[PDB]
Amino acid sequence: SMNPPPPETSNPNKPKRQTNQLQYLLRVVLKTLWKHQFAWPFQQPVDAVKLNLPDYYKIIKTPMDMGTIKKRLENNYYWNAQECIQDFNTMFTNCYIYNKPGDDIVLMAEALEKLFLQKINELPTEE
Ligand SMILES: Oc1ccc(-c2nc(-c3ccc(F)cc3)c(-c3ccncc3)[nH]2)cc1
Repeated sequence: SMNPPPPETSNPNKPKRQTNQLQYLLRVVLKTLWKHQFAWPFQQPVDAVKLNLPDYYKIIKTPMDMGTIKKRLENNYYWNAQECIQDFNTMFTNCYIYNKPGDDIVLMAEALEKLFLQKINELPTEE
């Protein structure tokens, strides 16, 4: 059926702060993942209509994607790094839930998650 609206990316009513971890998440983690050879399916919300997947949003009730995460970081939407990391993890998990293990799209997600985890391991300590 129809796509839902994309996740909220800006909220004037919620506090804002810049931290070294959040900057790293934007300038390193997001940047690197975005440029990855397998990033394309994950750079925008799943368009279930265009991809002909009418059951996608019947199955996935917490959608997330890197386009959304980019905007969230840009808009200082997150208060802490964990909130952003959760969004990434949600993105991967959604793919794994919706698709079969071994599907090309799943292997692509797994490769991106591997890179993600490497970058998260080098998350600077909160100064
Ligand atoms: O949580 C999820 C679930 C599914 C997908 C997804 N599947 C697909 C997809 C899977 C199989 C297929 F035949 C054609 C297209 C894509 C996709 C592929 C190429 N270009 C743009 C999008 N993305 C992405 C994230």
